[PDB]
Amino acid sequence: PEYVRVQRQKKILSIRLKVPPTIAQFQYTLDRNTAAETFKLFNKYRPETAAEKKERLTKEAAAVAEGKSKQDASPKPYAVKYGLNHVVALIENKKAKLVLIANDVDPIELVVFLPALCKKMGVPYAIVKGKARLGTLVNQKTSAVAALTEVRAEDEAALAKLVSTIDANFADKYDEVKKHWGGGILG
Amino acid sequence: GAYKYLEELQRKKQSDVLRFLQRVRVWEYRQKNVIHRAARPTRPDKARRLGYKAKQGFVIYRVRVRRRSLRATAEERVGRRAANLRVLNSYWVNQDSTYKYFEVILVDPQHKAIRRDARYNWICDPVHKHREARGLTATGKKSRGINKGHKFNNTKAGRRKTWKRQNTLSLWRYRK
Amino acid sequence: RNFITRSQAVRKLQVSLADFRRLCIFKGIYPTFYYAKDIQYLMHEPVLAKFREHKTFARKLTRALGRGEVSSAKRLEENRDSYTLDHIIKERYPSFPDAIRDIDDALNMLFLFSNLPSTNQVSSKIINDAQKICNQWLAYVAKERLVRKVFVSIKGVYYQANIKGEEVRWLVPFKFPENIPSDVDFRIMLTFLEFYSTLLHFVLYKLYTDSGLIYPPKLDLKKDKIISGLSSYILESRKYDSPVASLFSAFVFYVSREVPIDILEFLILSCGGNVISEAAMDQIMSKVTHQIVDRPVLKNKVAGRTYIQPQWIFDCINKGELVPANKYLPGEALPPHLSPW
Amino acid sequence: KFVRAESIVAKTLATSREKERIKRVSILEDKKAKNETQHIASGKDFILKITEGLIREKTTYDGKPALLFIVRVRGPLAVNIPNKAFKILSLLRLVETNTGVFVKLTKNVYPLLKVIAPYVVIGKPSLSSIRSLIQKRGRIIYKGENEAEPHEIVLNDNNIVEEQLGDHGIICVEDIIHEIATMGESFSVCNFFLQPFKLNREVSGFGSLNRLRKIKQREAESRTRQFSNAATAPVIEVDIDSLLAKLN
RNA sequence: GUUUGACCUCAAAUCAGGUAGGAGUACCCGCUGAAAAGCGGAGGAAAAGAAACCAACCGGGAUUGCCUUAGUAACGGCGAGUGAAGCGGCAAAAGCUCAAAUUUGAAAUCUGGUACCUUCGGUGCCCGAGUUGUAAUUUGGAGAGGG
Repeated sequence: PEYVRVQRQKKILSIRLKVPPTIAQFQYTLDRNTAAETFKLFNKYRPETAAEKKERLTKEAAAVAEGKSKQDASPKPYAVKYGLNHVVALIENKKAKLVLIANDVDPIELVVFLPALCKKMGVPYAIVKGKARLGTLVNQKTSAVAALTEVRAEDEAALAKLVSTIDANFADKYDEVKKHWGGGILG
Repeated sequence: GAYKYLEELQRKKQSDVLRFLQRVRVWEYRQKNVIHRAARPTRPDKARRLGYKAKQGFVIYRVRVRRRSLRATAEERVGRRAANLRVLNSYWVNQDSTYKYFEVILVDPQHKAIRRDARYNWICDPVHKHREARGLTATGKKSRGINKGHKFNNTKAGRRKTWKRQNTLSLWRYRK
Repeated sequence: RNFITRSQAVRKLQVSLADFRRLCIFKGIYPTFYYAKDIQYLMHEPVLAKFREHKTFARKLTRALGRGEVSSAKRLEENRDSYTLDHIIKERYPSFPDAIRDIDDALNMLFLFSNLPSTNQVSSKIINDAQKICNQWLAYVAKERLVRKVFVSIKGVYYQANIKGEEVRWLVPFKFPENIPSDVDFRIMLTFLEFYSTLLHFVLYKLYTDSGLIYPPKLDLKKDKIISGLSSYILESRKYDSPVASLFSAFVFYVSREVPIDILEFLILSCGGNVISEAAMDQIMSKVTHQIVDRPVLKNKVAGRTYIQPQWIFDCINKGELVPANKYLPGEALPPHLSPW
Repeated sequence: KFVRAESIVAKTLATSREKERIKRVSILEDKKAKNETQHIASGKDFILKITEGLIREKTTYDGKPALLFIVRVRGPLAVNIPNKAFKILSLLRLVETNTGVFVKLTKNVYPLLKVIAPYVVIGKPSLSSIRSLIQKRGRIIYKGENEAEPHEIVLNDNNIVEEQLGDHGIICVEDIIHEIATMGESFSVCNFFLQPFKLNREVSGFGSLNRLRKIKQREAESRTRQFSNAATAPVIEVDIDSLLAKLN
């Protein structure tokens, strides 16, 4: 076929040529156990689905329909944040405690400023592998970004050690090789 | 929002990362057809300021033209190909010595999202048939040269119009 | 055009082949050489559509699991339609005596599955529904008390019931743990099971409403804790044909703990007499006249109580009449019983 | 294989918890049996009964021989099973899980129930349930015609039964049901005779649909089974009439 | 884990629903073009149209068309002749919408299918689309947050 031929010829012409160092920061990404614990963290903070939302809405609406106005109390919803402009919006306050960044986006240029932007804003970013795995934890097909701001007190101590873990595993390991021109070796 | 980043990064075209992406994508599109359907705008901010929305009834074609203008001919190709679609607009993405690449937003007036949603229902009007064929698009109005200014004078088609002004004579019932 | 290859038909119907095997057995579609017009009849069927919908449903279940979203999978499973079997049962058997004619094979499988132990491939819920429907079927027989024929064998217990026309020849194998055969495939017998289950289900509906009582049969739970049988069910309200129904009228038995309780219990219920077993008693004897027992040495040896080996019941109902019990007295030898077939 | 770094820690922590509760059970039961109740929690024992948040009623223990049916549960999450409980499950033949057995309950029997509580499930059985188990399941290890003889045979021949049980005069496996329910003359004859039990797994598992069943059952088991680790743990009893509807 | 699944891409559908073509063509709009023809595209009009305008004033104020500017300015072997525009008077008058900073205390948005209903649609349910952004709010004449 043609499309199989092109998708195999793709990633050959990339690595054969010199990639700029603002790329290939991607795939210098998080290792196995740390990404695993990051997913264990963010599955604790799944956002509400449309079905669960509408279900709670029907519950409270049937409550008010009886009326049976039970109380007026709810702390806040805490969830991951996943809209890209919303993720950037949570930076430049700053509010992002952790950011996950997908390596694979076909318009890469949507994403390329985010490591430098969280670098200058001091936000603990981490480059995650695969936007589908982001979409799974956020009930989308893909997400390509994952910001997290608000955390319960049960999880806040896990958050800080995860931040220190990432800054040890990502910011220390890959920082100098981030500056280097990747690829260029023929296929 | 992140669009300001994309615009300011987009203004630096011969910068290393953008020419890298450009050089990959020109070969990648060279693999494909002259005209095909793109899944998404490669320059989303430019598509927004040309009027793209991400919903059903918005079709993005990527079109290849050999080096009228090149942009308007690129619009005419996808206007001829997808006749049911109405051409919203178009923009440059990429070029080679052999070909320039354009990314064209077309809008379907048949989809009920477009037939409702009164920001865009005007394009369902049959006066908006084939705007590129009459040069009613943005590049069409530029090549027609229709603005306000003394720099804008009688040019080509309007020249025949004012030739028409010299060609016809006006007489009243009572001669003046 | 008369013969169609199974691959051709299964790709024209766009169904999986195992589900095509379901549908052929399920509608009674018979031959890799199949009638074109029968497949044309099969070509539109909502159960086929719900099968394809179940395929897509399981695909959406797989993406629900692979995304890990448990609650949406719960919503999918709860908001799920079930294909029923019932319409082609009625348009397959419109005339109810044809269902009475073809209930005969339908009983036999369900009784065998009611005997069968719980496995992985056959769910217990399957076996639960089987044992429930089979106990219902036996409890209906003990209402009118109308069978006539009895057969004792190394292969099964063949009873045919004289009910609304034909005598119906159902068999129960004894309640023994069976070594499962690895040679068989359940995937066919489960389809037969479900088809016969739904068919016999609606036939039990017409037989319970036609007998004028409530189609769901209530049971006392502690009566079921005594014994899981037809005698667990109580049967509500909203003569007997001579002699076999109300044979042994006003007759009080004392079945032992030694005897097989089940088929003798059902025979006494076909008689209308009472059942008293000491096996039921130790869960926790004024009118008892007769012991059904098969033991060499009888302990208390009450001369008032009659001591009988159970073939007397097997021979009296095969004759419809009373016989002397000197042969059936332990430990006298027995006539080699050859049943009326 | 490279196993992992985490499982080796979790097993150690879980074995620490289990050895601690087992030592607590052993010390408390030694002080009870030696009758030196001076500074302990409680003197007399208790029994939980979960029926249908669902109603959980407690009784004091009655020093009366009660027929129980035990059902081996898969133990807790990552636990190495300790050798004290391994000894008891070895005696009671409860390894190779989904495996129950009928047992006699006395006050000498009772202290081990507090020990092996996180690995089995208990309750009051019914005669129909015992009947169904024996008429549908059960194999006997058997010395046959000409065998290498690790040889097991399903329960069909009552004459094989009255062969090896003629000294007690026990015939006709219905009577074995009757005397397991009865326990008037001899239960333990039948108990050593019926020596293996096997129950199927309730859910087939691997496949799209049955994983839902597995998750719902893990949630149900989390609701039902309770792990006190107090050494004054009330003995949890469940409806085996409900349980064998699932597993048989 | 040699398994399973997310995606993403690309195919296939006698799948569902839609749509393009051709004729005519006085007027309109584009393209090509000689000594007009031709091509393409529409509508009852079309186009243009709400200043990156005109002015130099005591400033004017979207576009369109008429009268005047005016056969003037300007151009042109400054030969043949070519040939405007501002202002003024009038007709008609109408202004609006996006794209930029978050709703993040809950995508609030919509197509489609189905069941009903008062059907150029409505309600419910369910698939989907969509965070690589659909809604509300804001287009400088500001506007937003609050009070």
